[PDB]
Amino acid sequence: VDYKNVQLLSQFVSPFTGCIYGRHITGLCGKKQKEITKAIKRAQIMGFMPVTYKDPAYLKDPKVCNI
Amino acid sequence: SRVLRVVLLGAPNAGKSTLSNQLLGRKVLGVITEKETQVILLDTPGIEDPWKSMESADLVVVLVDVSDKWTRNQLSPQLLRCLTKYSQIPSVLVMNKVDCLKQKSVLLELTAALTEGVVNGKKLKMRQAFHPQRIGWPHFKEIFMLSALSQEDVKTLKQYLLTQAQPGTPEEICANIIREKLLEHLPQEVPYNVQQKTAVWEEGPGGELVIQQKLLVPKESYVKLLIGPKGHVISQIAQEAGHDLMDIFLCDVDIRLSVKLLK
Amino acid sequence: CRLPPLPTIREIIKLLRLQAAKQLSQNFLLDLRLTDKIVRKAGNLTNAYVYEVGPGPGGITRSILNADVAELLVVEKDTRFIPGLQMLSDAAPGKLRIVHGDVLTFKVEKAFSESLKRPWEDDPPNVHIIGNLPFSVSTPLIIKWLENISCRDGPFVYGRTQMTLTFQKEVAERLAANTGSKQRSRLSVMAQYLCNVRHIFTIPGQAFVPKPEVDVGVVHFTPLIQPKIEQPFKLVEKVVQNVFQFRRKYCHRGLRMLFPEAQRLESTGRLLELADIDPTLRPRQLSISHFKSLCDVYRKMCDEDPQLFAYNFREELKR
RNA sequence: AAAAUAGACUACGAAAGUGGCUUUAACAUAUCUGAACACACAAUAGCUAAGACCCAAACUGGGAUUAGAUACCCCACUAUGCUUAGCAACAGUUAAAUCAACAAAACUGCUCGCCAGAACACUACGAGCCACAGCUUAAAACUCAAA
RNA sequence: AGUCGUAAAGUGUACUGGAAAGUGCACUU
Ligand SMILES: [Mg+2]
Ligand SMILES: [Mg+2]
Ligand SMILES: [Mg+2]
Ligand SMILES: [Mg+2]
Ligand SMILES: [Mg+2]
Repeated sequence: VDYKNVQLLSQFVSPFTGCIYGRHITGLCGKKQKEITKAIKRAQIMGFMPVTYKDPAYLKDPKVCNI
Repeated sequence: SRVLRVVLLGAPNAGKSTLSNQLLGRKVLGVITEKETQVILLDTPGIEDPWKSMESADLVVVLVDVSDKWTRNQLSPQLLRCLTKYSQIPSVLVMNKVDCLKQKSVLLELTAALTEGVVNGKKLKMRQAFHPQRIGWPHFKEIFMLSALSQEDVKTLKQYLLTQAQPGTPEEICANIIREKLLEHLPQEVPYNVQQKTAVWEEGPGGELVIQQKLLVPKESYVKLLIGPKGHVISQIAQEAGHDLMDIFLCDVDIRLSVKLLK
Repeated sequence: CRLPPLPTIREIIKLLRLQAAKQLSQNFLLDLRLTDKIVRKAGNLTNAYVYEVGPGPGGITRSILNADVAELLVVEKDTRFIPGLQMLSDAAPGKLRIVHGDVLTFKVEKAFSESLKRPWEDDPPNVHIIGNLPFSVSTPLIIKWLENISCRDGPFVYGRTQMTLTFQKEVAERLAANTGSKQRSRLSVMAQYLCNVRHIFTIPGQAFVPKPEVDVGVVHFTPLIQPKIEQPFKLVEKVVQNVFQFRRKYCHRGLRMLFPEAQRLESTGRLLELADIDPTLRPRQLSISHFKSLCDVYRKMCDEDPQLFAYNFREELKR
């Protein structure tokens, strides 16, 4: 899980608010949940990922979240 | 076209909001339009706003709670002052919450006290036995005895009002419904100290409205009361809230309530 | 002397038209025995002129009339009790003179004859005040009457009239507090440089028919022949208030606020040095002689500086 | 300035405590018990010096209200809230009748500290501050058959 | 004693001069 892979990290945020999903929604084991969380924050603060919304270019990727 | 401006006056918990909701037919200034008649109901806080509402009033509806033993026997002095300064406006008495009375013949005596024995300019002579701060208001045009909660004879008052007419956000809604359920189910001050935060609001794959709402409270005991035994309390609220939403937006709604402590 | 029986709480609820016991917003002493005690502690009232405030149901009234007073002037605010007091007056003809009005504005100086006026240096002038008022009214009243003693007017046109008033237990303790005590405050000094003040006894809350959550003290005031500070009342009041505004800090922290900021540092020091107040004295450790010294020096400072006495430091902090 | 989501996680730290990102240092110890007196921390009161002052705010003023108004509403502004510098343990057992009760199922072994009526009673002979009249500061006797 | 009368809420602490208790700060269910 890399902070530059914004496509993968956008598969774990809310399309309308940009909030990160929890493990009850994502289904990840807690360690990979922590990796995804830290990567998302790193990307957001380093100017790679939007924070208040999901980047529209990635709205049509496979839905891996149970929401 | 006939129009009537009617203002509701009375004690705080006399049920003015309840009666307004029943007349409107919806739980909501209100406007009732029927055929050629328009009735503008003005709900005022219980006793500046009531007097300002009187400044544009065509009729006054004075509600008195008959179940309240402490206040049923008199009209409050501020209400009497309000009527006196605006005596020119017609006034109608409504005795609310009659369903709560065990011995309902009491109502009769109350009328004599509240109307000072005079209604619509006619004295109420009553068979008399074997042979200063005003307490009532003798200029009431008419008397009604109803129970706003059960809609008992609210239709009669509605028809009366129609007769006296003279020629001339969705998130907020969900929050209000959740607040109503919290008030109904939670005790004492707890429902007043619950902060709501919308966490998710979207359309699911099946066209349903997926709602995740977060209930924030300042104390752990409030969390325990909210969740209830085995999660029953909160669960109940959600379902009922969801059911209400079924009728409001007219779709499928998946509402999930989660409780967190305010840090 | 046969008098009507005391009204029970049932008749009192009926009289006030409340129809229940938890809506009085008032506590009555309906125990004629404690009122006997209070009237006993007021002194020897035989052929005395008693100005009784806050009559209420009339336990104090009955107790006082039981003592052989000459005239008993009653001043009641509520009109629902005037009927009972009129029955009392009829039962004891010539002794009870009832009046309607506020005690905070009623003029006692004209009430009694001018043949009772004794000189200030002589004995108390056979005219007594007894009072069981609401505690929301007895504190402004005692402040007003303390000003009157300072000016030798009002009820004290007859001389050194003695007062017997009921206060809250804490307020009574503070009125009769000694130097260094934990209850020493503004009220202690203000009462004590003009009066001999004695907290006689405390009545527990359980003795009042609607029982309050507080105790009630009875305090006796006798105006002093020689006041311990010979200055205007408002000046002493200002000095005491500024001293006691910071009750737990040194006395100079409160005394610096009497002066404008521009001259705060030097003027405060000049005040303290022309007085002999050690600046490490905390406010509860100041006797009335320390306040006399501060008041004299402050009167001087005002007299050679007109603007000073009107200064309020909060009105300067607003800008 | 302080860190929504993750966090339905329960990790790090001796404790208090730590949850925005990056980077740099960096997270003692191969048996246990053993400190009032040694070294480090930590928290809780209360005062003392200076300093900042947006905001809030005991006290203190001002305005409105019944017929002892609202203690309760509104305005202004203090102390203060801020910033510095100071004043039972450890290892093993669930076998036994477990089992005064109530809590929190009872146990052993081994070590340290502590406990032998009410009584951590009451009391100012006095002492300090004060400077004639007030404040702060105590143990013991004594008594009782209870607590 | 009758020879007497009668039927949201809390805990602390600080200040309190409109104190039959109020307000401020911190806590508990
Ligand atoms: Mg060790
Ligand atoms: Mg402010
Ligand atoms: Mg040990
Ligand atoms: Mg106050
Ligand atoms: Mg308090």
